[PDB]
Amino acid sequence: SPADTNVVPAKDAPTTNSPPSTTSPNQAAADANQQQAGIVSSQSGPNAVGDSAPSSSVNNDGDIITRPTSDSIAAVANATKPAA
Repeated sequence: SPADTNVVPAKDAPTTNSPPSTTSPNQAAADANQQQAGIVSSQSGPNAVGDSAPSSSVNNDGDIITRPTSDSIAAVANATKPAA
């Protein structure tokens, strides 16, 4: 069968289906990945209560961020511009 043996994880595979949530990003991205995989939450018992997945709203440091890092670093750099 074509395109069947060479299945690899796609682009940004931990942080593809991560929804933009600021409440609990690791708790919500694990649930959005749980239903995108097709697994019903009633079929899984305690395996779906406490779990975490990499979200796009969390940096490499443990800090929940709204917009990305390059335009959060740019917020500090655009505010720190004295008149030349």
